[PDB]
Amino acid sequence: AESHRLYVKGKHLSYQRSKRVNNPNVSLIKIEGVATPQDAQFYLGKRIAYVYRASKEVRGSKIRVMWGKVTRTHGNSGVVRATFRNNLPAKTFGASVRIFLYPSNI
Amino acid sequence: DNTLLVTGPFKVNGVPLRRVNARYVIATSTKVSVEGVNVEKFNVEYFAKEKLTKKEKKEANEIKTERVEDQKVVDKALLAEIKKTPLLKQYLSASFSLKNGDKPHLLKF
Amino acid sequence: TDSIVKASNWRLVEVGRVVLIKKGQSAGKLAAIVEIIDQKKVLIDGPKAGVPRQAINLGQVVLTPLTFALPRGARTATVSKKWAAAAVCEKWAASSWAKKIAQRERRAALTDFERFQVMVLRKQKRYTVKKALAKA
Amino acid sequence: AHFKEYQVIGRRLPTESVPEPKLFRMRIFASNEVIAKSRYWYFLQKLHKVKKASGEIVSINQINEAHPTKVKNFGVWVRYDSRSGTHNMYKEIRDVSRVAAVETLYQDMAARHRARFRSIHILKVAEIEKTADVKRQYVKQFLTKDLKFPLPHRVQKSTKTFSYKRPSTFY
Amino acid sequence: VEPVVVIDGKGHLVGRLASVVAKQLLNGQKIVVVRAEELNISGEFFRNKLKYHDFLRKATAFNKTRGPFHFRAPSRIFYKALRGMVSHKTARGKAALERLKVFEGIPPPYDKKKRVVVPQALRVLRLKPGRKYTTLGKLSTSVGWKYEDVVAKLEAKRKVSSAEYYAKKRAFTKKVASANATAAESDVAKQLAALGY
RNA sequence: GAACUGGCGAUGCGGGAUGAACCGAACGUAGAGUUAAGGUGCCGGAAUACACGCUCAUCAGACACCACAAAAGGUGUUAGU
RNA sequence: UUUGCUCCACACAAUAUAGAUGGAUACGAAUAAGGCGUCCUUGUGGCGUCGCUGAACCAUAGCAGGCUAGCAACGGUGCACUUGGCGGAAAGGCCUUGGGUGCUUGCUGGCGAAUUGCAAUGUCAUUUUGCGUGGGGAUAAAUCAUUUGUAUACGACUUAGA
Repeated sequence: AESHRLYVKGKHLSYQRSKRVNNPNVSLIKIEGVATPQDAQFYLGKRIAYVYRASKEVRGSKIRVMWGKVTRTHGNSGVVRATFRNNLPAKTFGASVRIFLYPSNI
Repeated sequence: DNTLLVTGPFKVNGVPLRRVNARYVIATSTKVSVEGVNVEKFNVEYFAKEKLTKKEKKEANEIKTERVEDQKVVDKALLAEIKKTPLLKQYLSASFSLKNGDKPHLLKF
Repeated sequence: TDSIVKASNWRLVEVGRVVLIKKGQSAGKLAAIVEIIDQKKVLIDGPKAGVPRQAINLGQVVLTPLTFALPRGARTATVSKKWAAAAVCEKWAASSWAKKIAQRERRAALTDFERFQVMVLRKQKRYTVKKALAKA
Repeated sequence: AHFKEYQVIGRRLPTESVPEPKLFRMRIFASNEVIAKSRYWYFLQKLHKVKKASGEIVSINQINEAHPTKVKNFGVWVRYDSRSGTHNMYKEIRDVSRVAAVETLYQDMAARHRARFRSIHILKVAEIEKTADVKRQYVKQFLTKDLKFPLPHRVQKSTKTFSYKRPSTFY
Repeated sequence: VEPVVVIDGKGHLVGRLASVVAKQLLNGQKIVVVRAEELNISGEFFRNKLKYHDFLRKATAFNKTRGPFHFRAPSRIFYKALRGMVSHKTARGKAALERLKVFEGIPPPYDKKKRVVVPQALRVLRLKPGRKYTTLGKLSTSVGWKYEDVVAKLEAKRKVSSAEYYAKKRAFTKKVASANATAAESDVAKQLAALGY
C-alpha cells in the first residue's frame, strides 16, 4: 500500500526531573493516542527506538538507532517513563521516536 | 524451542514454511481449521543453518528440495480450507499496516 | 404584518424529562428525572436500564429531547410503569443520537478481517458513486 | 469529609457511691468513629462535669437515612464563632439526606462566613414536615407548582487540544 | 498529528491560548496563529489600557534604547505573552520559538488552509456571560498600532473570496450527498451498514 | 539583658523564587520502589481534576517565618439577628 | 587574471538535518443561538432535519507492492504537455479546456516470492556544495592611488578624471 508503519509515533518530552534537578537515566515519552494511564498500561514493556542519521557510514548504513523500553506510566495524562541502553542526548526534546508492538500480549 | 510453526501459504503471499517467535506476532480473531495437515514431520532439527566458519568471508556474494515439496504438500491442504469462507485469500495476500488515527490499545484484532 | 420573534427553545429540566448519564458508574444509560433538588442537582431514576434511584449533579447527565408524563416524586414502580407505557426506549433508539452511539460502538467492535471487508466494500461503493458522478 | 451520622451513648464511670449513671446520648456528624467520639466528649465537657478519663462510652452506632430517596427540606440551627464574636444562625437546605444536608451546610458556612469546622457548632437539624413553614426564599423558590427551567450556555469540555469546528452552546 | 497547525485567533483568550501554544511548541508541534487582531482579554478595556500604560512606563533610565521594548501590534503582544511562558534564553527555547509565526489577518500562504480552534481557551466557553472583555485590535490601536484599517479592508476582501469559494463547495457537496443517498440501499450499502459504515 | 528547649556556628540535601537559623530530613558508592515538607495553566516534573459557594477592584487578589497597614465608613454584593 | 559566470538534465562524491514515515481536509457571524435541505410573497420568512466533538471524512489489497490473461464500464487516478482564467497581505498558488500515456483492487484467473535462517531503523526523506558531461544564455563594476571641499581628528562623506 502507501503506508507501511508498524509502530506508534511518540515524542521525547524531557528527562525525569524535579523543579531544578533532572535525571537523564529516565526519559519521558508522550505516545500519541493515549490520554490516560489505563490506556497507557497497554504499552508497558514495549520496545522504543530512536532513529537518527549521521554523515559517516559505519557498518553499511548512515542511520543509527538507540534502543529502550517502556517501564511505567507517568502522571495522569498517558505520558510514560522509558529507559534506554544509552540515555537520550537531550537535544532530542520534542523529537519523534518509535514505539513498537513487540513484545506483544495479543 | 517455544517457537510457532507458521506458513503463508506460499502460493498466497510468498511466505514459506517457517518458525517465528510468539512474542513477535499478533493473534487475530480470524480462525481457519488446520485439521488434515501432517505437521509432525517438522521439528527443531528440521531447520538447521549449517553454521559458517570464520574463514569464509563473503566479500561480494540454493534451496532444499525437501523443503520445497514439503511446502507444496502443506499449502495445497491449507488453501482448500481457505476457499470456504470468502475474501480470505485476498486478506492473507494483503499486508497489515497502521493508518492515521489507529490506536492499538483500542483496536481489536 | 405580524410580529416575529425567534423563539429559541431548549430542553427544559422538569419531571419526566429523559436524561442520558454522561459519566459515572452508569455512564451511558437512560434515566427519568423524578424531582428537582435545587438549581444544580436533581433526583433521577432509570429503572429499566438498571440505574438506581439517586440524587445527581446536573453536570453528570445530558438532557435528551424526550419527555413523558410523571407526577413529581414518583416511586420506581410508577416510574417503570409510565416509562413502559410511554415506550420511550425505542423512541430513544429511533433517534440519530442513539444511532451514532451504536455506530461508534460497532466500529469499535470491528476486527481486522471486518476492516478489510469494509475497505473492499467501500471501494466498490466508491466506484459506483463516482460512476454516478459523471452524468450530472 | 463525607459525613456520617452516629449516635454516641456514654456515661460516667460507676462508683460505689453511685452505680448506674444516667447514660447520656448525642447525635454527631463526623467522618468516622474516632472523630465522633472526640466530638461527643467535647460537647459533654461543655455540658456536664465529666471528661474522658472519668467516663466511658457504652455505644456508638451509625444512623443512616430512613428514606435516602425522598427529597426533604431541613431547617438547621447553628452556632458559629466569627472573628469578633459568637452568633446563632438558622439556615434551611433542600436536599435528600441529613448527612448531605450538613455537608452542604459546612460548605455554605465556610464559603459565606469563612467559618471553619472548629468554629461551627450544630445545634440541631430537623425536617420541615409542612410547606409554608419554609421561611427562606432561596428554597421556597423550588417549591412552586410545575417547576421547570432551562439550562442556558452549555459548555462541553473537550478531550483534544484542537477542535475542528466552532462549538455551539445550545443545550 | 499534524505537520503545521493553523489556529484562528478570533474569540480566544490571550493567556490561555499562549499557555496551550507554548506547550505545543515545546513538545515540537509547529503552530501558526492567524487573525491576531481578534484575540480577547478578560476585563474592562480601561483596565487593560491602564495595564499597558503601566507596562509602557518601564524603561531603562540611562538609555531608553536598551530597555524593555513595548511592541504595539496584536501579534507582537501575543508573542510577548508567549515568550513569557517559554524559557527563551536557552537554545531549546530558541528552537521552540522558531516553530511559531503569528499574523494579523490571514496571509495568502494560509488563507487556503484549514483553521482550528482551542476549546479550552475560547471566550464563550471560559467566561461567565456578563463579564466584560476587550478586543486586542482595539487595545493595540489605542496604544499605537497604525494598521488597523488596512487589515480590516484586506479581511473584507478575503472574506468575499472565501464566500465565493464556499458557495461552490456547498453545491458540490450537495451533489455528492444526493448521489450517495441515491446509491445507498443497495446490497453493498446494507452490508456496510451492518458492518458499521 | 535573662529562663527552658531546639538549632546555626560545625551542615550538605528537598521546599520557602532568592536567604546561616524556618518547614521536611541529617549525608559511604550505586540500582529499584514509596514518600515527607511543598506542589500539579506555561516557564516546570505532576488533574486547564471533581464539588459547593463568594468576589469584578479607573491602585483586585494570590499562602506561615516574610518582607506591612489602622481607626472610621459604603441601598456594592452575600448571608444572618 | 589562460576558457571564466549563470540556468537547465543526470552522473558521482561530499555535507548535514530542533527531527516525513497515508492527507495542514480553506465560509462568515452568533453563542439567551446556529448549520444544512426545501418552499414562497426573498424576509430579522414558513416547514423539515442535525449537533450532544475529528471515535470524523477522504484515502487504504498487489516484490517497499512484480510479470501476464479476460470481463464490465467510458468512470477514477498519476506523469509530461496544452487552452483559458483568477490570485499582490508574504501574490509563487488555485481552477479549468483538449489530446497523449501509464495504472486500475469495480469483477474473475495464471506464474513468481523461501536462505534476511526466531528480532535487530534493516536503510526508500530533503538540505547545501563541489566536480564532470551536453544544451542554452550575457559579455561588468568596485576599491586603492590622483582630485574636490557643500565634508572632515583619523576613518567616513560629497565631487571630478579615456
